[PDB]
Amino acid sequence: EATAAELAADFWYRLRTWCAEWSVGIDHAFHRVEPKLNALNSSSDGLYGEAVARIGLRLPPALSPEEAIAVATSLASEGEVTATVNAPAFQTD
Amino acid sequence: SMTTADLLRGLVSIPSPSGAEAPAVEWLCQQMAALGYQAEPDGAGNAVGTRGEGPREIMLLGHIDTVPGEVPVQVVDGVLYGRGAVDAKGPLATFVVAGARAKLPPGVRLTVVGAVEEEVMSSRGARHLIATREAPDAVVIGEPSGWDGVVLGYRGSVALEYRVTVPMSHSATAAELAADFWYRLRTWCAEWSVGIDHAFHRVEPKLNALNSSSDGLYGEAVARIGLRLPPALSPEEAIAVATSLASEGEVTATVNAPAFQTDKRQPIVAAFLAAVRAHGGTPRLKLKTGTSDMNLVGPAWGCPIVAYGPGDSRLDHTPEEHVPLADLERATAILTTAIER
Amino acid sequence: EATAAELAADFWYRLRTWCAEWSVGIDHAFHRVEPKLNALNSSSDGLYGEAVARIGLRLPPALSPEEAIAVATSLASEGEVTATVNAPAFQTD
Amino acid sequence: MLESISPMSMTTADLLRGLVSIPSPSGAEAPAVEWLCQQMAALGYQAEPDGAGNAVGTRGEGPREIMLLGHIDTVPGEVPVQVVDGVLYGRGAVDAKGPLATFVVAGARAKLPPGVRLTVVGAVEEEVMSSRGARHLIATREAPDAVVIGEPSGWDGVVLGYRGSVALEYRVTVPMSHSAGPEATAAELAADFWYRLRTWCAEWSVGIDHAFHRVEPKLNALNSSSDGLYGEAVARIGLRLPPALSPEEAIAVATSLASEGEVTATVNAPAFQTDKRQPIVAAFLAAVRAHGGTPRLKLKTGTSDMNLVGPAWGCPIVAYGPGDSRLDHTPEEHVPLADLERATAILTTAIERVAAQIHSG
Amino acid sequence: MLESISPMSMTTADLLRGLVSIPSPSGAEAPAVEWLCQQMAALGYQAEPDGAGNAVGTRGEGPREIMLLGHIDTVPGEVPVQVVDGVLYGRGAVDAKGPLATFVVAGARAKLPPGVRLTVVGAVEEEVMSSRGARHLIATREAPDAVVIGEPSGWDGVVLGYRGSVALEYRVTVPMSHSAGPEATAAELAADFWYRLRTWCAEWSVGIDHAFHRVEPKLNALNSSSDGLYGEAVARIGLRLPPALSPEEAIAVATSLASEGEVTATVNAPAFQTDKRQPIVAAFLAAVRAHGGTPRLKLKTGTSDMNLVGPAWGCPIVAYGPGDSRLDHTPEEHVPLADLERATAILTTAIERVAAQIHSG
Amino acid sequence: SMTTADLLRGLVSIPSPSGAEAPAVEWLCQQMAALGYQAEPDGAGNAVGTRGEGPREIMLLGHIDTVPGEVPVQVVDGVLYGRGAVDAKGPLATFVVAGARAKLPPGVRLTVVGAVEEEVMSSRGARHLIATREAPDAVVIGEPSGWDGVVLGYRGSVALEYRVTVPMSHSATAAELAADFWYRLRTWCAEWSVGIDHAFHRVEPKLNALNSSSDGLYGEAVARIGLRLPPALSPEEAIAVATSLASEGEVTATVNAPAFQTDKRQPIVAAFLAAVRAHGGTPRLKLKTGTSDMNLVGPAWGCPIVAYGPGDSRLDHTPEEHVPLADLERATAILTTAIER
Amino acid sequence: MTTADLLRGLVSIPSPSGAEAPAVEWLCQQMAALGYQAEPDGAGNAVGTRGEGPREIMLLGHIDTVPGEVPVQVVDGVLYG
Ligand SMILES: [Cl-]
Ligand SMILES: [Cl-]
Repeated sequence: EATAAELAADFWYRLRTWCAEWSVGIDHAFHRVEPKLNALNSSSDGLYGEAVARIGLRLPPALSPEEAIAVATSLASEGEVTATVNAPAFQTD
Repeated sequence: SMTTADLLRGLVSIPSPSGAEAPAVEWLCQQMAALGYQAEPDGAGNAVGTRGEGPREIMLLGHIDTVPGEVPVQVVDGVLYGRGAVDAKGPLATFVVAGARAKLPPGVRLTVVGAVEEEVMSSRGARHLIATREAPDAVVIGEPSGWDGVVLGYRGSVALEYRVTVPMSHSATAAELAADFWYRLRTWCAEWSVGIDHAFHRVEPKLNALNSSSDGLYGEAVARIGLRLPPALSPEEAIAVATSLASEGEVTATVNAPAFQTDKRQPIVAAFLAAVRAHGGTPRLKLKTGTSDMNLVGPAWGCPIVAYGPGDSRLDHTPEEHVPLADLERATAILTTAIER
Repeated sequence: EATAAELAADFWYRLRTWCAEWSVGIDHAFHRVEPKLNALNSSSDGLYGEAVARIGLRLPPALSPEEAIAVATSLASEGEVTATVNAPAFQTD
Repeated sequence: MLESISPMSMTTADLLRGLVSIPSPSGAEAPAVEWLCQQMAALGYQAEPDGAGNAVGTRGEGPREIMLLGHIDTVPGEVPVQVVDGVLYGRGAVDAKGPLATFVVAGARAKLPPGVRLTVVGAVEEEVMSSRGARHLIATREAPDAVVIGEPSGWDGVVLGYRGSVALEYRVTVPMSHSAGPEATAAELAADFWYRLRTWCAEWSVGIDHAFHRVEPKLNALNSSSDGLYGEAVARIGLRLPPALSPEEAIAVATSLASEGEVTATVNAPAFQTDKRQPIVAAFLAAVRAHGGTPRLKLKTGTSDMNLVGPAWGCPIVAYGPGDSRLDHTPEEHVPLADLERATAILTTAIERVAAQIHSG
Repeated sequence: MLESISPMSMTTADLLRGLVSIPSPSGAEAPAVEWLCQQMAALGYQAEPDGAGNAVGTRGEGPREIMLLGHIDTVPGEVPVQVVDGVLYGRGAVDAKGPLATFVVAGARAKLPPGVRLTVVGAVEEEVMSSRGARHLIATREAPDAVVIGEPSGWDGVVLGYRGSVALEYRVTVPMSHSAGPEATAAELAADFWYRLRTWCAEWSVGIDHAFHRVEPKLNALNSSSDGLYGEAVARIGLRLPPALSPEEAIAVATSLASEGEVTATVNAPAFQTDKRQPIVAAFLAAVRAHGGTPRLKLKTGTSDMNLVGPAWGCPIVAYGPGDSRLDHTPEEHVPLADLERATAILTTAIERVAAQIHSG
Repeated sequence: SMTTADLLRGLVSIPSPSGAEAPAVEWLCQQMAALGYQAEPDGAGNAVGTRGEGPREIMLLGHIDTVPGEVPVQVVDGVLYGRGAVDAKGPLATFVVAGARAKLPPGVRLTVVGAVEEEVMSSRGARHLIATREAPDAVVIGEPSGWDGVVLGYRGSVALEYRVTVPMSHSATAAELAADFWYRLRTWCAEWSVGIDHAFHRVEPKLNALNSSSDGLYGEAVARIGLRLPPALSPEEAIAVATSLASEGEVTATVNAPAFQTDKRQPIVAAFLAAVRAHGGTPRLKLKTGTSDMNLVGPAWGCPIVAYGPGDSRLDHTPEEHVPLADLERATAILTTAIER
Repeated sequence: MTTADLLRGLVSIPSPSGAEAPAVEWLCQQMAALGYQAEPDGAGNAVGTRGEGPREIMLLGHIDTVPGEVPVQVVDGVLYG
């Protein structure tokens, strides 16, 4: 974790692992939380290295769009997390 | 006569990132010409000035190029800031001054080289010396050992490039594949190097850049990886491993050099130790994490070789790279005592 | 002290020579090591000259990709050799 | 206008230091020209810029003329002007303000016989441009009776002329295929032409220690491309020719060396040479020896005004000037102070020696 | 091997249709060569590929030989082979399978006198490559006594040779400035060289309706760049020369037209021409008129095998073949069926006429 | 003999976006050669085939290029889909068939042109005709007028490019400046054209692309704008206006052509009206929103000129561009009746 | 369906390395008519399968070619492409 790219990758690895641990024992894919690394980019200007990861989450009703962010946030010990809540899960009774 | 400190800021004030060394080289040669060296740039653009007369040659091989980034050149209470203050204009300036200060026997000529492109993978500055020059009797590499430090070696270097393509339709993203390749490579190296004391003996991969892009119909991703090798793991071996973890993508590899180390009980080592010790220092022999042109000219020439210079190597490539001005004066005098013996 | 195109042509000669020396007497190409200079391009911007050679190395069983690459890397004097492995030779009894 | 000074007073080192101080890359020689014209006027010349802005200063009188043809322009950039350990650093110190300074001083020192003029020229636009200076002289002046070109020959060297130059282009087109055998691709074919031609040049000039009497090739550019059906390749090669190898000869070898490709050729410079036995050469050989030197007859490789006024006027011609030509266009271009004054003494005698030949008639 | 057929039976249109059907861009002529060798064997030739894979078919017997030198390769691409309104469309119909087909048929129809051989060659790699075909013939065969080159001259045209070619490069370097007057920039200078040279060529060849007796220039490339200190420009120009204007003449004009720039020059092709009074020309002029045509003496502009075997063998040589050469390398390359058979009849007589000259000796 | 419909799908099946017309042109010429035209491409790559004999010439000027986008070539119940089905391979195919079908007097030659680059701003296909050909006695432009429509004119065209730079530090973004320029331009045109009935008489700006980028130390933004001009507003006038709204940025302008219109009572119009009317149609005279090569060859040549062809112009450049196959047969016969008269 | 016919259609769709989708599409369309379950995989590989069971026989070829197009035509028994 000496470069910006290494930290973003590490956030992704740890996020992917967390989701999988949570989703264990679950029958169907639509009941699991699935992370998707859409993009991963990095840069440098000689003084600072920067990196940014684009990670999508598909959420079942068992995990809220608020509990998801907080979990993601706590994983960012060095990085920073911003999130776009497109929609929470809906489930007809 | 000019001190190493007045020489250093002048050189540090002239930006010379890899590829753009010409004005720095140009200026350095006239500083060498004014000081009495027969000095011009060579065929590759290296700054070259040579002393003395005869068939026996000591070479002070430093490098004039730096990594990018603007570090404001200033003095703050005897501390000089600037890109290259430590890596490696400090040692290079020390070479220019101590190289002229010392007195030589007849038949013994001294040569100062401010090589180009040491910081990048080409190392073509040093490679031009290997191609166009006779092997000297001894070499001093211009890297920051500390005024009371003697560097006997550096790790090898191999640059790796992973590229993967995925269609922009349906079924792992380019980013995911590239990241997992890094995960595999990072894990292999960590499991290999587990519990090893110092960086010199570990194999350490470096993810310098990972960038995914959308071609249009394809998803693309590239990963720029630097790999630092211990003596036990050759460039050849490390590439074979890297190749075996490619899976869906391809790995492109470029060898810099294997690891290199100077044997601890060499006469050239004793000369520097004495120069350190007799000048009231407590020398610590060091082996460094990064690489050097030592790793090329070493196996090429085979003459007695060490790395010495003012500066703390931990400040290499940092936004506020700096060296105490006091360290410059001592390093110049110590190198001189070392040179004589 | 001479040109980039000359230095690149110097590399090709070395490699071509080495492969040819290795392959003497061998009747079948499959058991030969043969290089192919797919491209050789030089340029000049007024500041620096540059030359790039693109070469395909065909490998017999008796010569591993690792060894060939090691050889190619050692042949380059001042240039920079970059290598990518497809696969080693493969045959069925 | 400055007061008349002694031609003996001002040394060449003194004049060169002032001259090397003023920036004068090609096209921007005006301040340098003005300054030098003033200096020459002070030394007994009648000095004034001509039509093309060339610095021109004349001495003597009569229907015979010795022209000393130098150039005042340089490549751009400033070599930090400094004098250290008897060596003068500066842009144009060797190419070619050193030889020009020597021209000015030696020309004012030289004893002239009656009926002999002496014209010293600091031409413009020779270095980066198409020599507007010399071409203007040809178009506006009568051919002088003798010409000394201001180029570095070394103080103990005399240049009799220049090697011929030939630009070669080898081109080849071959159908694409999967093969990896020899000569499978156009690039391989272009590369091998280089090798076999490079080999021939070495064969031709074996054991010749006189480099200017050798044919030396150069691969300036090699390129290749493909359209998926055919592959093409082009090798651009320069050939520097000794006097005993004419272009059409060398062009015939290259043509014969190519089978699958076609070679085209441009002759950049026909070879040119003043013969060793000629009076002007006798004068300079005598002049060098008269001042304690072992003279070397040589040829220039690079082009100069000698390539123009030579074929134009056809008069006897040599190139002379202090300095090491290998230092031409270099970041630390320099010349030893001793060589300047030594070359000045030699040229002084040589001008007298040539004027003596001319006056005897 | 097919059964022997009548040389009169197979028409040139028939043979050409089959020949134009088979793809044969340079380098890939093998299936075309094999096919044609079979066809020629059926027509009374002894036909077989030579060392370079050239299609070669021979007739007659004796120490004298008339070679009909055509090429079987083409530029790549398929012109949709179709016959509409008495016009045959196809790749190589004009360049140069039409002339090659005419060679095969007329050669088998021609009455030969004793002591005369007749060799018909479908050479390879002429179109896109460096003519491995013809160069192989030169290296392996004796110079024949007469050569007819298979290139389109038109049925009522006869080609005596080709125009000379000169590649010019004008280069100029000027210091940067703020001015906007005339000739302020290198590009303007390069452009104006083009105008003044283009003007001269028009001046030289005023009123000349024989285009191949004119000097016609071409600006193939013009480029410019700058480093902030100097601007540079280069104009690359091709000059196609009439017989009365040698390269060195034209090169002297261009050189004289340039002042601030320098012109270099490559002679791509020396001009070449069989004289109008020569026996082989007399034969073809007679042959055309004998079959109701008004023959035109002309020169080829583009290069061909005539550029090689001509200077090599030095024997009397013409180029003849049906088809409009302006259609060479065109997406709808075509030739009228009438012209094919008309040219076949004419060449039949011409071969007889040349053989008659040769036999008379 | 081949119908226009069998000709159309073959042409539509061969993609020919602007710049890539060669295979389409190549194929079209052999279709013209098979049909009996003396046909080859010209110096600019236009597909050219000419009929008849003599010094009098009618030109059927269509274009073979299309806008990009893959429209699946298929027939769905007598409806042909495909890029160029309407704009403008339909009219071009109609030209090829009706152009051969008609019978001409002696001294009258007919010429069919499938020009390149009509869709883009260069219009160099038509420009090559203006440069290398004598003016014909009449011209029919190959654009979709509808089988019972006669287009007398098109709007002019000027392309505009706005570029603005802003430092990536402190003080409006490049995007904001570019957007406000568009706002100004859009408002000026809307206030000018207020309450005007038809598109032909309005001035309408078109924001085809706006893209902001970060150089590194500068913020950058570019706006690609097409501008469609009525007769009342010349390209010259419209550029002066565009220039006056630039403010902090610069506007780069490229003129295609001014607006053009054929006078309603022309004999060439009557010929087509009759051809429409006599073939049981109710003709509506149209003036179109877009532009055409008519706008170039019109003012250049000055001969009687109209635009005619099958297809609804509203489907131009659409993802499912299509034309009823029934429309093709009528348009061919109508053009023929028109051609004769 | 004949092999020469399928190939005649197959060689009419340009598929240089990296631009294979059109040919891949068309081929998947054709294999279904022959009994395969056809579908481009996650990489774009045209994949046709038929039957089922523990075992599998893979016919592994490639759809991509080198660039440079040979005008497609059949002459004297030979197919060019
Ligand atoms: Cl350890
Ligand atoms: Cl209205």
